[PDB]
Amino acid sequence: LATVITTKESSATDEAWRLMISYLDKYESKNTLYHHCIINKLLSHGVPLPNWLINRYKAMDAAELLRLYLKYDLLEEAAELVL
Amino acid sequence: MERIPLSTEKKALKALRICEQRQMTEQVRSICKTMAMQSLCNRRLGSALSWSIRAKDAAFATLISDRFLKEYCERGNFTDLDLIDNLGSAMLLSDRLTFLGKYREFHRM
Amino acid sequence: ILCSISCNSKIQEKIVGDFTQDQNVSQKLMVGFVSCLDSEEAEELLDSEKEAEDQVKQTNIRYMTKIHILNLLITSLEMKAPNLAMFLLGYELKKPVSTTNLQDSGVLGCPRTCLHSILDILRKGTDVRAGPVAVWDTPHLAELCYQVIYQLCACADTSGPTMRYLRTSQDFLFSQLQHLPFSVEESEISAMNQMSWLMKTATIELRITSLNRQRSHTQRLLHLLLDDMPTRPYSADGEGGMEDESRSLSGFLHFDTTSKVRRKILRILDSIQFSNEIPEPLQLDFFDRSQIEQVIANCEHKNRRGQTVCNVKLLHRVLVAEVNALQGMAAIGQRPLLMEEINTILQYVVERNKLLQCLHAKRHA
Amino acid sequence: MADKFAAKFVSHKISRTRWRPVSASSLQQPDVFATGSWDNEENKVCVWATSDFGATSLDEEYQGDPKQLCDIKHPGDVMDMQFLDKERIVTGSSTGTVTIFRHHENNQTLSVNQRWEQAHYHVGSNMRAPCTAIVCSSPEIVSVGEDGRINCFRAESRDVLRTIDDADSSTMHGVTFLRTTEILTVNSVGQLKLWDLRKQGNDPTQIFSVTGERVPLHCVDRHPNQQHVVATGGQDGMLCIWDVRHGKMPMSLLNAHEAEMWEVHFHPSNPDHLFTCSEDGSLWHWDASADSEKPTFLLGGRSTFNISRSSIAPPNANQSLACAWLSTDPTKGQLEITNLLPSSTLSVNSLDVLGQNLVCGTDAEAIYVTRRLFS
Repeated sequence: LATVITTKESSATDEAWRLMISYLDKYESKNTLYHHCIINKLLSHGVPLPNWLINRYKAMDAAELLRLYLKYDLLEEAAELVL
Repeated sequence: MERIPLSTEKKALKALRICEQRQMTEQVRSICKTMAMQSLCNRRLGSALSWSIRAKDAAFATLISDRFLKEYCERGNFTDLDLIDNLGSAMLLSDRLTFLGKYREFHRM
Repeated sequence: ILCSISCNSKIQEKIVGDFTQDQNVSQKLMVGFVSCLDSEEAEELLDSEKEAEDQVKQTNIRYMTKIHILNLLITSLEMKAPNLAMFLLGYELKKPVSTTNLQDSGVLGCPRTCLHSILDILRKGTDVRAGPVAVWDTPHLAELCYQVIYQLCACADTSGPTMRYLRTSQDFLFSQLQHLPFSVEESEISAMNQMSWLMKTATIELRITSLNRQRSHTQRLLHLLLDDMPTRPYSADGEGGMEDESRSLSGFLHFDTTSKVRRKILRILDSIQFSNEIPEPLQLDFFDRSQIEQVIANCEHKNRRGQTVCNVKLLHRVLVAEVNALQGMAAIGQRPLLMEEINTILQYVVERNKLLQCLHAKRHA
Repeated sequence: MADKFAAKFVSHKISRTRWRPVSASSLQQPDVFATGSWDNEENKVCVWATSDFGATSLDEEYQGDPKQLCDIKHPGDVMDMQFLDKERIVTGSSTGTVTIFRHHENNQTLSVNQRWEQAHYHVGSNMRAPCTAIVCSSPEIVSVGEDGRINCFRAESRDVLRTIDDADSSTMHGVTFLRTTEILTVNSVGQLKLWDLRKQGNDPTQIFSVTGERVPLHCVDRHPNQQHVVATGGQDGMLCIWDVRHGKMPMSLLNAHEAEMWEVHFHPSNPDHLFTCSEDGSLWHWDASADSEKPTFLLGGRSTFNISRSSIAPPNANQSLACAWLSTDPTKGQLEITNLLPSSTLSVNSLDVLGQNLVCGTDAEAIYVTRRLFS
C-alpha cells in the first residue's frame, strides 16, 4: 500500500523494509521464526541486521540477540548490548 | 527567494513570475508547495489540488484523496464533475478522482 | 600483445637481435612468411557471401591482424634507429639501393614477400578509372596500401628506392595514380578518405621527383594531375615517364573536344560534401532553456573523439543523476519518458559523431 | 457558431465577464468563466464554460457556443468583481449589497456565503452606498463610488472597518493600486487624485493633470504584480504609464486610438500581454508591460517602447539618446499596435484574455471566443 509517495530518488531498501513489515503483520505479530530466518540468511550473506530490526528485536527480547551474536561471532556487539 | 516569505498572494505571484522568467523548476515547486500548504491550512481543497498538480507532487494530492474518502465514509460526497469538465495528470497521480470519473462514466453508460 | 608491449623506448634491440640470432632461424622465419603470404585472404572461397560466417570471421580476424601489424610497423618506424620495419619487410637500409629492393620481387614465380603480395593484390583488375578489383572487394585494402606507401615515402632514406623499384618494375605509380576518382565505395567518408590519401602520396611523389630533378617524371605527374578527358594507358617514355601530349593527354584527341567535364578533380570535388558538419555534444529541448544550458556547460570534457563529448553511457548516467538530484517526492510514469529521451539523445550523438567523422575527413582532404 | 471562432448570441447585457482561476494556474486549460447579469431583470452571477479547438484537457466539443455550467442568485445588484481567491468572489452593488460567494472546485457549484445587507458600515449598521469599481489585493478589498465614496474590507475577516464618504467633484469611474497607504483615482475629464489611507474632511489632497491632450478617462486597471503599474484607456487615449509611484504631475503622455476604449485587460498567467478593445470593433494586443524589457511586437502609437540588446557598431561616433523633462513627450512605452481586426464588429464592450483564449462581449448582446495565434 503506497502510503509514502514512491519516487526514483530513494532506493528500494525502504520499500523492501515496508514490504517485510506488511508481510509480518499479515502473517503473525508474535512469531519470530521469520525474523530469525531473515537475520540468519543476512548473516550468512555477510552483513548485520538493519538498525530498525535491531531496535524492534531489542524492544522485544535481548537474551536471544546475545545468544545469536555469540553464535555468529559478533563479540563486540554482544558485549555492548549486554552492557 | 526561498528565505523571503511567500505567504501573501501578491509577493507569491511576484516570486512565481520572477522564477518563471528565470526559467527554473525547484523554486517553482517550492512556491507551489508553500501556497498549497497555506491553502490547506486555510481549508482550500481545490486550490491545494491545483497547486499540487502544478508542482507535480502527490503528497497533497493523496491528502485530499483521503479527505474525500473520509467525507464519503461520513456522509457520502461523490458529486465531483471537475474531472469531467477538465482532465490532466491528477487522475494518474491520485486514485480518488479517477474513481469518481469511472463511477460517473459507469452511471452515464 | 606485441603492439601493447611496444610502447616504451629502447626495447626493440632485443627483438632485433632475436630476429637474426641464427641463419637457420631466419631461413625458417622466411619460409613461414612465404607460406603465410601464399594465401591468407582468397576470393570466392574465403571471401564469400552465401556460405557460412566462418570464412567472414576468419577474413575479419586476418584484417585485424594486418591492422595490428601495420600499427606495430609504424610505431617502430616513429622512433629512431634501429627499427623493426625493415626486419618485418625483409629489406634493410644498410645495403645499397641496387641490393635493397630485390629485382625478383614481382615476377610471379619467386619467393613470395610483401612486394609479391602487393603485386598480386594490385595487378588483378583494371588499373584505370574506378580502381581495380581491390576497391570492389574491400576499400580497406587500398586504404592500408596507401597508408603503407605514405609511411614508406615520408622517410628520406626510404622514399627513393621504393618509388625507384615501383617505376622500374611495371610502372606501379601510374597505375596507382590512375585510380582517381573512386567510384566503387560503400560510403562517401571512405571515398573521400581514399581520395585524400592518394592525393597525399601523389603530392609526396611529385615533391620527391622535383627534389631529385626528374623532368620526365614531373611532366608525367603534371599531365596526370591536369588531365581532363579520360586518357588511355600508354608506355612511351622519353626519359622516365610521359613527356608529350599524345601519350598522356590522348583523351582530348580521342574525344575531339575539350571542356570542364568528366575530370578527376572535378569528380572528386562533386563527390566530396559541401555542407558543413557541426558536431554538437549535448542538446536538450524538453525542459527550461536555463537548465538545458547549465547541463550543457556542466557536460564539457575531452574524451577520445577529439571534441567536448562524453561517453555514450556516461552522458546518460550523468543525465540520470542530474534529473534524479532535482526532484521532490512524486515520480511516477517518468521512467519511460526518461528512457525515450535517453534513446533520442543517443541517436542524436551518434549522428553527431558521424558528422564529426565527415568533418574530419573533409579537413584531411 | 459552427465555423472559425466561436460566436454566440446570449441576448443579455455583457456587464462584468471574467475568467475564473478554477481552470487556470493548473494543468487544465482555461475555459470556465463567470458573467454578471447587470441591467437585466435579475442580477445573477452565471458561471459558464466555453468551447475551444482541440482537446488538451477534456475540452468541450462542437465548434463553439459556451454553455452555462452553474448560476447563483442574490437580491443585490451586480457591478464588478476582482478575483482575490479561486473559491472567494466578492461582488458589489449600487444599492449597498455586497455578495461574497463560495465556489466549490470539487463540486463546480456556487453557494451563497455572505450577503452584507448592511455593508459599508463603520459606526453602526443599515447603510446603503453605491459602488462603481471594486478591486482586491493582499489584504484589502477597496471599492469606489461616484461621489468619492471609498469602502475598505479586510481579507482575514468578514467585516467593514473603513467607509469614507466625502464630497468630490466630477465623476470617478475605476480605481487602481499603488501600495498599502496610497490610492490613485482617475476622473471623467482628465484629472488624477492621490489620496492616503488616513484622509479626513473634504478637499482632495493632490490633484494633477497632463498638459497638451486631456480626454475623458474611462477604464483603468492595475498590474497584478507591481501595484504602481497602471494601464488606462479612455476616449482619444491619455494614459500615464509609470514604473513607479512618485513625482507630482505625471510626465508620461501616450495619446493614441481616437476611438473610445471601454476596457483594457491583462494576461493573468503571464502579466506581460495587454488586450485593449475599441468602440468600432477592434482588439489590439500589446506586449511587454513597461517593466518587462523585451523586443517589442511591432510599433504603432505615440510611445517610446522598450530597449533591447544592441551590437555591431561602426568605428565612427554614434549616440545614445539624451535627457529631457517635459509633460508632452512620452516616457514609458506600452502601446504596441497589432493589426488584428480593422473593422468587423459594429460595437465592442469588454474583453478578457487568458493563456491563449480571448472572450469578448459586445454591446449588441453577443459574445465572441477567439484562440490566439501570435505571441
